[PDB]
Order: sequence, then structure tokens, then C-alpha cells
Amino acid sequence: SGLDSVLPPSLYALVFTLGLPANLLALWAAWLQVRKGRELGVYLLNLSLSDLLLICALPPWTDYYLRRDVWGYGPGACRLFGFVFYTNLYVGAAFLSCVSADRYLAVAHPLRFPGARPIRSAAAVSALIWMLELAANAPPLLGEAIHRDRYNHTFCYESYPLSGRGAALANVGRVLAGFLLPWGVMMLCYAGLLRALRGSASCEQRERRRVRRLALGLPCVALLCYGPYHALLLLRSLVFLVGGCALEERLFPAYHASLALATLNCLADPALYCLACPGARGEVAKVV
Repeated sequence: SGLDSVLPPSLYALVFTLGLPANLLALWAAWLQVRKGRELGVYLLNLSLSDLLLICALPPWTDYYLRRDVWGYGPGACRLFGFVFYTNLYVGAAFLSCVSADRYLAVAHPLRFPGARPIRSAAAVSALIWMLELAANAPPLLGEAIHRDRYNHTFCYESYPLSGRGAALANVGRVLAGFLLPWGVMMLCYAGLLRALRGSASCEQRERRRVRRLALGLPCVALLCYGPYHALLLLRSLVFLVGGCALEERLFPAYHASLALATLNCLADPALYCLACPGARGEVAKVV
């Protein structure tokens, strides 16, 4: 260790300093357009709620990392903190994918979507996603999560190395079903959105290009945030499932910097889905 005394501390500090008011503003904007029959607003609201949950769970981890990886809050509390953090981290990606699929359906099939009480179906899908992610992260909750090591760290909810192929398969599945399934759906939906309006007589070149930047570049932001973490996770899980203590000692600060860069997608979501959107930043621009 050694870099977790400074870097993830400062990223978490920036997140708790800016994203929390930003996520509150995005939540208010999303709720404002839920009132107007919209069914993008429910996904945006749930995304902002998940981001707020992760942001408020961040600073126990801030202390954790800035005190040279030590846990003193209690064996019971790290279960809850890791559960909230690692569940919001995947729920965010799921709801980005849902927003992408919703936009693709609305644009490519305008005369057939959404139509029939759009708030109810979207709320049902949101609840189903929450249930599925909660079930996915329940097996980690069943845990001996607090770990004492010889080298004066005493982690919780993490282990170096992994344990007996089990957490390794769990991590491989977590990667391939909480990322690259939602990210893959999001990328395909945005590509289909940008290919569906190839033929529209009304959209000019100026307003085709901004849709192009959004469709190819919002998934890029999501990947650039959530990607290094899951790539490193899959790398460790595959190496343990093909290295000794040298490999993990080499990619350890990479792993705990990729986690911070992954939680950095709690500033981008409120920004890219409230301020970048002209509609939201007409209502959520100055609460006072």
C-alpha cells in the first residue's frame, strides 16, 4: 500500500464535496419530470438515488483508505457499507442501460412507444432491477468479510488473495453481468438510435451531430469510469483461475485507484443527464 493514503481519499473528498449537491439537484430535476407523465424520469430518479446512496456510504471508506487500510467501525458495519457501495456501483450501470434502451425505443419506434401507462412499467422494471442486484450482492453479504492479515492492515469485505475459486467465479460473473451486459445494451441502443435517424428529413446536420456526440460518448464516459475496475477484477479472477503474492502486490494501488475512478461516475451522471440536457437545466438551475 501507500498511495491509498492520498489518492482515493482526495477523489472521495471531491465526490462528497460536489456530487452530493449535484445528485440532489439531479434528483429534483428527475422528480420534476416524473410529474409530466415521463418515464425517463423514473430511471433518472433511481439513478440519482443510487448515486446518493453510494456517495453517503463513501466517507467510511474515505477513513478506511486514508488510515492505511484499517477498519475500526465494527465487523457488522463494514458488511452494510460494502453492501450499499457495491450495490449502488452496479445499479448505476443498470439504470444507465435502461435509460439508453428507453431512448432507443422511443426514437426508433416513435409511433409504438411508450403509450400504455409508461410510469407503471418503468417503475416495475426499476423494482425488478433493484431486486436482482440485491440478490446478486446478498452472497457477498453472507460473509466473514472482516479479514485480519499479518502485515498490519485488517481489511474488511476484501481479501488478498481470493478464496478457493469461489469468489473468483463470483467476480467473473459480477463483471460479465453487471458490466458489458448493461454497457453492451447501452452501446447497442445508442448505436441503433444514431442509425434510426439516418433518413429523417427534418433533422439538420447541426442537430444530428450533437445526437452523435451524445450517443457515441455517453457510453464512452460510462466505460471510462467503470472499465479499469472491472478489467482489473477480471484479470485477478482469471489469474487466480488460470502468480503468488507479487502480482497482487503489483496491481494493488491500481485496484484501489480504479475503484475511485469507478465511483467518479457519480459526478458524470448528474452532469451528463441533468446539465447537459436542456430540459432539466431549465428547472434545476437555481433552487433558491
